[PDB]
Amino acid sequence: MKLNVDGLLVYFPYDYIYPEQFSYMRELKRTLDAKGHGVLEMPSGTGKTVSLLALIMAYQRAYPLEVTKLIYCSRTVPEIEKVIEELRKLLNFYEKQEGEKLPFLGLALSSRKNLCIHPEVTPLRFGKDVDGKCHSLTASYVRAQYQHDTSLPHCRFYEEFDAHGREVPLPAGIYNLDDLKALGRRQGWCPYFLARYSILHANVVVYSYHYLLDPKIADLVSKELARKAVVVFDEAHNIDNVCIDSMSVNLTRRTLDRCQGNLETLQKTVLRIKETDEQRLRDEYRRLVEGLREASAARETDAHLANPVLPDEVLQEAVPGSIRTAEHFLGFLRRLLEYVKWRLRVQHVVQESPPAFLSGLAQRVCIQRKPLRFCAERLRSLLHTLEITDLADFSPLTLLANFATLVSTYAKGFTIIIEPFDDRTPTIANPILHFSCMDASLAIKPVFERFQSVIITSGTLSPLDIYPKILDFHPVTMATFTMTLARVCLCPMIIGRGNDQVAISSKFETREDIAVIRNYGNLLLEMSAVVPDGIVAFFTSYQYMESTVASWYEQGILENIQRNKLLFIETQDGAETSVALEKYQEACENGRGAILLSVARGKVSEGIDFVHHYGRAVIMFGVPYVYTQSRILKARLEYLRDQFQIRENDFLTFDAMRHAAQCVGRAIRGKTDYGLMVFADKRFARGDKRGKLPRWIQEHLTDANLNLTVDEGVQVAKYFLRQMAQPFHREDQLGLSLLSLEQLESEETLKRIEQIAQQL
Amino acid sequence: LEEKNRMLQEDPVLFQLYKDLVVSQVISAEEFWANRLVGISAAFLADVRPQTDGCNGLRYNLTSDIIESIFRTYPAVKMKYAENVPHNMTEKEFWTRFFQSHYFHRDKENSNAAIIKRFNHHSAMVLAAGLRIALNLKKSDRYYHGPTPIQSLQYATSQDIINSFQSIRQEMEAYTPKLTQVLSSSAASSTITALSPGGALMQGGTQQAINQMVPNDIQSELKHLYVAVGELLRHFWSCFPVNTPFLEEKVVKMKSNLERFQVTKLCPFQEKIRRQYLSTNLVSHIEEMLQTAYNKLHTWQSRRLMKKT
Amino acid sequence: DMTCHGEPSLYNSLSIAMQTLKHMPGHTSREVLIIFSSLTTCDPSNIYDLIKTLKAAKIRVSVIGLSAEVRVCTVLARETGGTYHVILDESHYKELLTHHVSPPPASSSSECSLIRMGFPQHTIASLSDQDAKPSFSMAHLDGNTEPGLTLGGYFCPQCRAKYCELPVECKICGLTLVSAPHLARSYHHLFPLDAFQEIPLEEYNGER
Ligand code: SF4
Ligand SMILES: [Zn+2]
Repeated sequence: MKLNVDGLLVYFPYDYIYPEQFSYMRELKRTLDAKGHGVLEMPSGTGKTVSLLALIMAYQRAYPLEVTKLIYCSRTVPEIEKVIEELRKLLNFYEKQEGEKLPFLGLALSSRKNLCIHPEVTPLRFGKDVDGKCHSLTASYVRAQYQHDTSLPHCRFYEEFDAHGREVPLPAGIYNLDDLKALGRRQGWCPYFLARYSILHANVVVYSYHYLLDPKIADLVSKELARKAVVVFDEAHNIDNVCIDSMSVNLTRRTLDRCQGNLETLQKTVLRIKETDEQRLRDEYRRLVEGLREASAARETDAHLANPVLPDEVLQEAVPGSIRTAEHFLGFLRRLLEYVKWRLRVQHVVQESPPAFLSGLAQRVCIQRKPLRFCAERLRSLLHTLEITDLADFSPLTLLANFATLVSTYAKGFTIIIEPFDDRTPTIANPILHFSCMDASLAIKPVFERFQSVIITSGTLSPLDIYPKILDFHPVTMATFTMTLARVCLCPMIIGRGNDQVAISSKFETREDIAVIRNYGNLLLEMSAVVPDGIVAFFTSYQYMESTVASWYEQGILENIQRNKLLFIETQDGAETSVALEKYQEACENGRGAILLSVARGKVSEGIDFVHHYGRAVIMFGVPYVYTQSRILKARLEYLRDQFQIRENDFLTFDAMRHAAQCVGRAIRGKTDYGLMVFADKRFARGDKRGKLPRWIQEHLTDANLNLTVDEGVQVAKYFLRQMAQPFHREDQLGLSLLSLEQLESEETLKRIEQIAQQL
Repeated sequence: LEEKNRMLQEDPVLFQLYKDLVVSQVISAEEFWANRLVGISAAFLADVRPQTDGCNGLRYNLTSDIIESIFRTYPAVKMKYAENVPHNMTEKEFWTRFFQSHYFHRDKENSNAAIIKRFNHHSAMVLAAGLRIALNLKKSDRYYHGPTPIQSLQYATSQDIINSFQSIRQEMEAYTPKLTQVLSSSAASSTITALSPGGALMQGGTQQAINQMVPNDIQSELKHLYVAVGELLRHFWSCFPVNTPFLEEKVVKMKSNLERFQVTKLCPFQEKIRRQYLSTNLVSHIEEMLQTAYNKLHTWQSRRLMKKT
Repeated sequence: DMTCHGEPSLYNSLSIAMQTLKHMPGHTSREVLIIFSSLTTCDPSNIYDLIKTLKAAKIRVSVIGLSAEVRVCTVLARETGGTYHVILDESHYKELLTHHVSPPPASSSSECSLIRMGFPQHTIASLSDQDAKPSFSMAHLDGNTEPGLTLGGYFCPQCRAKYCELPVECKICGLTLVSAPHLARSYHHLFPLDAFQEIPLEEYNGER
């Protein structure tokens, strides 16, 4: 189907287009006309990705210069696979419509774990082990020696790519990770290195948040990215959390012991190599004194331990002569480790600012800020010059060096929290240091200042103004697309009263209440006896969920629930959790009721998607407020209040509502998909809490369903199921929720589409 | 033999039929028997409870169905039963131990984790054991005159009929109601006589009680003979149409069996009527059916002979 | 007056129906109607293999659920060519039953064979005539109660089998004994009555 959107031709791969999709296309085109960042909110299951890809391809075809390369940032590998499949289908539609294969190249980027073919590295269960083994088999120093000695360890996949894969770029097309692996096996090349080489040639590059948002990994992609590139973020509602985690550093006593052991081993190795050949240290000193640009710009293959976190200005300055000597720097690291351990010896929690800790270290250890600024560079040079292969054992030293570099340069927005006792078990001596970053916007700061435009979209974007404050920027367009439905596919209900009229709440004071647990058990039993097989229940915390399950089993109510439908409960281990999810899906496809009980912060709420028959019923047991005892959360709230005038309670409510919408918003996949939404909490009736829901969900939240009981909720669920299980025809959607080619040409339809969307 | 004998005992009529067909050498037992020839629920633990009677009664009611469900869901229970019953311990002792063991009474983080693991294992075991054309007619007028045969529809004479149509049109144009001309005493008497019992309209009359003329034992014997003949003829017609050479031999054997049955059972029954001199022709229907079958077989044999000419 | 207990077993019922319908001729349509009250069922084996077997057997399965729509039942109905429905109330249930009364349209795989049938008359024997031969009905012989010795009735033209009920296929020779009104009883399906044009009384200037 051909679409005329503001004079631009779009090849829609489907015979029909939603009006919301047309509005999304028009708004995205308007944003592209400004070459600026924009934030849009689109309901899930509406095919927003297809519209985005079609408009981007149309823009590239019309004006390649405006958008030289498309950048897509995702969350999980299945998302990348789905995006690749949809883009391949769109490209096939384009080729069929035009009759020729367009010179279009799309590529998906992943880690070496998802791109290794070497049989020795395959059985490794950890990506870090895979990376270390690959580095050992593909080290630049190892390769040169292997050139004169074939018996030396090597990886033919990278060698053949270097010898043969560089001259011939990949032909225009779209390749999946399995497709890349098959091509590498056919050609004897490594798909990871070939994909890295072909990034500059690929018109579209798709990868995850970690590959670009993390400053440690940013230069692995941003080096082949121009200023006119456009970056796309989908489901980035928790981008701030990812940036904080990337910028956060955690150290433990076992980490300190491992660092001490690896430092002793490194000193012994340095002494041994100096006895064997002292000239290497002199050559390294010459390289450092003459400039670090010579070594970094001449070996692109040594990017295993790249540290692009520091600004480019600091790179020019050389390492001070006091620590240029290998032994001097080893002693410096030893003194730093001893000082860190002595500071961690405190028996109470200490909250410090980076400037105060730096001043204390300078007073005690006589360590100035300037020598500590280049800690990462000196560590990288020392690790590179010693021909170290098994860098996995050296990870704690690298982590400590990166933490020291972060403290020495980055001060504002960071807090050092020293907790010698675990929050869960204070009786256990667990000395842990957290270098918590409260400024996630810095992680996205260069992206705004380098690329042409940034595209941000997510299904949970209820407040349109907090994100510009969170990311510290001013998006050009802030528009939310209201969802128009010919048939009501969602019935969100709030049940704050139990069977015994007990006030349902999820506050930690009322979490231990037996009455609330019994009311939840009765509600689940009635839902199993009434609602279809698909049942998912999101709790607030793992301990609360376990206590609730134990109380249900002791009371015996859970026995009848198991009699009605099979029960599956996730655990902390993801290996058995995947098996439990597979069993749940098989039972739901076998006609036997399966009930899932997960947490709003668990893996289910993160990267699990529900089909129409999987997302029949989603029940949120209370507002998922984060555990406030974490001083990191308190410090972040204080920093946000002192830097953005945002109350801590408001931020906690926003985060909890975002998590709830993420848990519930994945139960709808389109017009033909209908599901039940239940919110078992009286707190949701609060206007401030209720107002923090997505517009496409909040609009359908009828006030008649506000604060119902178990029986009323069951009756409403029965009515909704019976009404929405009736046979329906796609022809009825024409003119109301679905638009054909002729309906698009109607100006009244265009006016309705314009009225559907609202900008804020 | 034991399996075959129990089938006869369950149905005495069939056993009587078996005796009349095999013992009387009408048919062989081989040919006689040639023609003659659960989901798993998760409630098996929660719903099944140790039943407490009025005075210290442990009514276990250990049905094999529940035991098989437990074995399917929990192979460990089956292994323990095999390795302990009945040498290491008795079945009742094993059940008592299971009731008293922590396996049944699963009922704090460790306890919650154990309960969750047990429930997940039970669900996984249950899931694993669950697997182990548009139509356009041409001549619609056939529906206008369907299975009704060609009637006596006769067209009248030429234009003179219209004149007759005029005559009635002129005859009833000036019409007046009449009362005396409608009925007469003689016509009323004739109608009464026609409607009187024994008249032409009152067709026939009373009949004879055939129920008392035929003894009930003779009625039961006739019913048994009817059932046997009907089954034999159903087997005979099942082969028809004969498309394979084996069907020819099977039909020949069926005819031989029918002849043997008629000689051994029908004929002595006939005299049973004839000795009682019952005027009811009950055997006449049997004779008609047997003769129809014999004529059909003879005609098919003649057709087969002609096809080979 | 039965007792409702346990859980439904769709797999066993479908297997029994397929076994019963296995011997049926291809030209005759195989239709299955299922009343599914509970939303969960227990299957001793994989139902999808049974679904494939039913699809190969060309059997139509229609399911009318009571509580809500079942994905497995919907897939089964779609693959078997039947229709899946959900009960809204008693009136909706009656409407669904009335709709399902009408024969489903014949698919492409439906056979077209020229079946032979007989139409015996109501042979009635008079005791005054010497040709009165009372005989028990074959259908009545199947019951435990003593069959009634009827003077006449219906006799099969193919094997002289006596039946007192029509339309009943003859058990002996397999001939389907029907009657002319029985055949014409479905002729209205052949020529459905098209809906008349609706014009309001005010806009219609004609006969009152
Ligand atoms: S070069 Fe490629 S195939 Fe070889 S170990 Fe590294 S990732 Fe694996
Ligand atoms: Zn017959």
